[PDB]
Amino acid sequence: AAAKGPVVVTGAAGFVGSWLVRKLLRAGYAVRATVRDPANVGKTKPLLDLPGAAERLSIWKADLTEEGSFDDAIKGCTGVFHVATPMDFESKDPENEVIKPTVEGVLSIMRACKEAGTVRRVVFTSTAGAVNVEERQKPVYDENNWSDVDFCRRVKMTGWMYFVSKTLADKAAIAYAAEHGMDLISVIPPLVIGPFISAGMPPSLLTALALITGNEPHYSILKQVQFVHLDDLCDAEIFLFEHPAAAGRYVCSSHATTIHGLAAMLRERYPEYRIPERFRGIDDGDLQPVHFSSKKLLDLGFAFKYTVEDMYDAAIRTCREKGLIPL
Ligand SMILES: NC(=O)c1ccc[n+]([C@@H]2O[C@H](COP(=O)([O-])OP(=O)(O)OC[C@H]3O[C@@H](n4cnc5c(N)ncnc54)[C@H](OP(=O)(O)O)[C@@H]3O)[C@@H](O)[C@H]2O)c1
Repeated sequence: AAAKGPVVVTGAAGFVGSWLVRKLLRAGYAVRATVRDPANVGKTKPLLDLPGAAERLSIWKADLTEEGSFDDAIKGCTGVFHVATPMDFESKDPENEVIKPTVEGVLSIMRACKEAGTVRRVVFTSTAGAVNVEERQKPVYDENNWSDVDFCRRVKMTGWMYFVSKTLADKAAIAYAAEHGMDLISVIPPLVIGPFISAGMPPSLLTALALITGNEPHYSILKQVQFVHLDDLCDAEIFLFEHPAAAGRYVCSSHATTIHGLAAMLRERYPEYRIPERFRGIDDGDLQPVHFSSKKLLDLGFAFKYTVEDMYDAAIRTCREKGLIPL
């Protein structure tokens, strides 16, 4: 059996990327994993240790701020999964140090894909922050809703530079694709929870586990939150790449709840962990869930495998093997 056309995974050393490499290898693909520094044995070793990596995984050096650095890796590939994004949201010129670099990085990826000629489809990983960051929160969001970038630059909530970065990059990738007749899929995941291979806690699990720990600054994120299992997300990205009828934006969210609802589930499911009853910065009002509809993805025939219980069972375990207390 011949390896499925070589596909690139950008940011392969990361939380989402590394697991996507695992799943693409398992599905019979030759995977070209790109990282900013393949000489960093620490970050590269987990990838090379993956099942099937010896035969079908290769590591490539590339940087989103370095025009053309992805040309060699993409050349000859049938698909590109763009998961990398700049994550340094603590600068003093976010427009020029985060926003523009994020949009120029995605556009340069698209250019390299066009030049290659061999790429039939690009799968861009967006974020829920490109959908529902507006002044008036709606009860249901789908792939047709777009964050209000003007609103973000006005009130500058926590993480505003990231919402505008991804929202503008998402819009720019689509516009470039349509202008040059390219096949682009944009996948919108909420907070992603699941196993990780890095020795450090993924930033999404710091939020997900903020109730078990005492990570109070993350409480506002859990106020009205949506979840997806990392495995479901990666499987959906492979599904959407292989389905000939797939096109456009897709929401990949399997669970919506509130901080109060999440506290209850962890209370009944983990008596071993002390779950508070009240959370600073969050009143005792009426909180209803905000739903991210994945109808478009499910209509194509995709099905989620994991529940929110599966997610937290997997996160607590991997973390328990290091960065969190067993309490
Ligand atoms: N995890 C979630 O909950 C979540 C939710 C919604 C959307 N997403 C999106 O999923 C994608 C993955 O994020 P993540 O959770 O996996 O964070 P992450 O663990 O930090 O991985 C992201 C990758 O981006 C790479 N990167 C940053 N700047 C780069 C550059 N100039 N050139 C090449 N690579 C660069 C990082 O490599 P280095 O080690 O060299 O910095 C890093 O491996 C992002 O696009 C994110 O917006 C994630």
